[PDB]
Amino acid sequence: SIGVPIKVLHEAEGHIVTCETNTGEVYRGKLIEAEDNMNCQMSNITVTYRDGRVAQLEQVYIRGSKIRFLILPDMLKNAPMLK
Amino acid sequence: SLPLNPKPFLNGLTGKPVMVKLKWGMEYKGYLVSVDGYMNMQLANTEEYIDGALSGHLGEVLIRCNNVLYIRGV
Amino acid sequence: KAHPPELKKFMDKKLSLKLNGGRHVQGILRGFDPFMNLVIDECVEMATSGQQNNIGMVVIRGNSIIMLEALERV
Amino acid sequence: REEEEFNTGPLSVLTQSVKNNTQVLINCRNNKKLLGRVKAFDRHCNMVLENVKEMWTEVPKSGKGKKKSKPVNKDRYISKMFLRGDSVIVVLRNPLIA
Amino acid sequence: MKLVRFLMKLSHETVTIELKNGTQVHGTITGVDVSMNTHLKAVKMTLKNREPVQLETLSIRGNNIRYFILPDSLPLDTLLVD
Amino acid sequence: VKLTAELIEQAAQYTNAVRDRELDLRGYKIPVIENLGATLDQFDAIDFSDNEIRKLDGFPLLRRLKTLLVNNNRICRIGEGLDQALPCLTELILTNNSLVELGDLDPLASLKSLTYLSILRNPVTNKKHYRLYVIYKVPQVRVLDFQKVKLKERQEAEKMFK
Amino acid sequence: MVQPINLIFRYLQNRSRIQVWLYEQVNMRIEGCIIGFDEYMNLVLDDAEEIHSKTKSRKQLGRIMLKGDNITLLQSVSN
Amino acid sequence: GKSSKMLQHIDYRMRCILQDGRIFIGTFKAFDKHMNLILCDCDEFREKRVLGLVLLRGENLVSMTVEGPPP
RNA sequence: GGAUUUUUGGAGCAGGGAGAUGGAAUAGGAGCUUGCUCCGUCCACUCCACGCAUCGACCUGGUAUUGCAGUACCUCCAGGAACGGUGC
Repeated sequence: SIGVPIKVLHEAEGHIVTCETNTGEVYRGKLIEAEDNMNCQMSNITVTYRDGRVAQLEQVYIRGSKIRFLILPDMLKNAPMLK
Repeated sequence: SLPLNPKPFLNGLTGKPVMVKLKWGMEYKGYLVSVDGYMNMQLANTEEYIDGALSGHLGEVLIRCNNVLYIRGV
Repeated sequence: KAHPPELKKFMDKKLSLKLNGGRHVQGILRGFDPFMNLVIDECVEMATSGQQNNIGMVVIRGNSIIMLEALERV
Repeated sequence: REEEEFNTGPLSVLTQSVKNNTQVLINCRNNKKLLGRVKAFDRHCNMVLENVKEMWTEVPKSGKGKKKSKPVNKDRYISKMFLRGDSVIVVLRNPLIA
Repeated sequence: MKLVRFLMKLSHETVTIELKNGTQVHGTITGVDVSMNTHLKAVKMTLKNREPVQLETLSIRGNNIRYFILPDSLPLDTLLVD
Repeated sequence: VKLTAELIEQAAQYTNAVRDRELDLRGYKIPVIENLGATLDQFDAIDFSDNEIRKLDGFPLLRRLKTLLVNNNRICRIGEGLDQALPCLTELILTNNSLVELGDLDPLASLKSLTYLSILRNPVTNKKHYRLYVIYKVPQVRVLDFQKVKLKERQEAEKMFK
Repeated sequence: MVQPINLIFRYLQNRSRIQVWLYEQVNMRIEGCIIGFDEYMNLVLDDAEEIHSKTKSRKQLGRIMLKGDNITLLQSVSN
Repeated sequence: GKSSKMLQHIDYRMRCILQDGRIFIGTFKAFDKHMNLILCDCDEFREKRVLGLVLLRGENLVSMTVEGPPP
């Protein structure tokens, strides 16, 4: 019922990652909450969009509907992600 | 008045001349013949209207729920 | 399945929501929904020129919700 | 349940195309109208048709360039094709086979 | 009834698939899943106002395919029987 | 130990520090760079350091080749068909080579996409007005021997030998 | 916690005029009195009017059955 | 039946084309029912953009093909 | 197993106006070649409304920091604006 990219996104909670939306908005910061439906809630987040309007916010919440991609660090790509 | 659900309103609108406008701007005006539970429409003797001007008659026209924006009973 | 979004920490907090077509609103959330529908009481929407217009209690659906940023420290 | 809803609802307008072997037109989201006989259908409006004729209109799209030339219409024919129900926008049934 | 069982039985046939962005990919259909995941081998893809490129393998999703084109010698009457 | 297809298929390939696909071909002592068609232009960088290549030529058409490491070699001549085989070549490290004359830098002017060039630890760099001749012959290069080209150096290169 | 379905039921019971904005369409919106609703957010507006913000015009249609897939935002108006 | 179309291209470098015209070339490690691709050390071409481990959603995927041999 | 976060799609289409401005080597029609006249396709410059405002990347000059870390991005001032997207 839980996917392996969903488990990799849930296991990467608490690290400095980024989420690029379909409109180009990149919410970067520490992934505080990551649900099974790609709901990313971050604290002390930073908005760096394709528009380029870079700002800093206390809390941000991006849903999985308009989420295009997610850039995660390579600390979890070795184990236990080796299948 | 009384709160009416949209499904008996769509069931009772069969046989009456209505007009269904889509999201692309075009509308089809005709008598509603068939309306299922998936919000699909099938009309007879339909006429096409674009930008407030009539285009032509087509007859039986089937419009799905993914493209139809609104419907008004005339 | 059908898990609700984690909106318990953002309850009764002034947040700014972004809607499709480049819409921006700001208001206090008054509830949650499993379909990502948010009720914003005393909401103020930003116009194109920059003026804020108070629309009151509004309901935003999850199909057009882009990003919600909390303006208060939770 | 499903067969009665398919033979009594809007899908019966599709079912009159495959039973009586009539010609219907399908206008898609790419501004193209394909007239043909519906051979196979489904619940998701997956239309597999044979002997279809698709007509549309195209622009030169900066072909030669300097500020006076018009677009033009075009048409083509296919022996057998299959189109999904997502791109099907309008479906019109008209007595054109007679 | 179900078009997925008819599309899955069309393996080892040279067909074409036109997407919503105008890209047409012509190749031999080798794999079809329940989600219409078309896996083809030795395909040729032509995008909108671009040059055709030949690839040894290609994997197109079902939601990105707009229309399909089958040859005239395809037994559609025999393949429709479940 | 010439460069063949079996040596390229058994060589290690990974991601470099600039997030580019680089194949480590060091420690092979290849006398001539050839048989590079087995990679099928799937590498963004070529690590050919510590080799015995005499001429930087014989390479096939590779549009994805953007970086070429030819450090610690005996390269004394450059091929004239470098632009027809690598149109997207932007990084060329030719430090500690056998280039003695500036005339070997004349086939290097065909690379219009080349911006970073390294000609340090070479007898050609010890000649008079070598940097001005390299700036005049290759105006597309922006960084020469880990130094940014300024407007005064370009004016001095365009003034002399005009 | 205030549910959106309970707010829609209270707006249908109060019979107040509400304006509905369309999805990916900021030039034209609808306005009317919602009489009933369903699980798919299908609104039944009586004496509805389409307001175009660009042309500053209002065209009445009457009984309109608006689907929930197109309505993005709904606000309550005093008119 | 066999469902070996996605398992044969596992741990290999593939280039997926997006809907907006972008191309992501990365090592496909795992997938799911929603076609969620995890491309470790991926490059973005349209210019080169250093991305790394990029987890792209299946809704923005159009086509995918083999790029080269596995590292 | 087509009704809001993935697979039966909300996608399609067009780039403001003017000027006795300039070009279609081999590719427009008509006045039935060539020369001329008219009309529904671009790029370069000029004028009105450098289309507008925003932030990011970037180039010149001056200027500050000499600091042991695992990173959306990193000093400040002024000029220019080749690039990206946002709303009108």
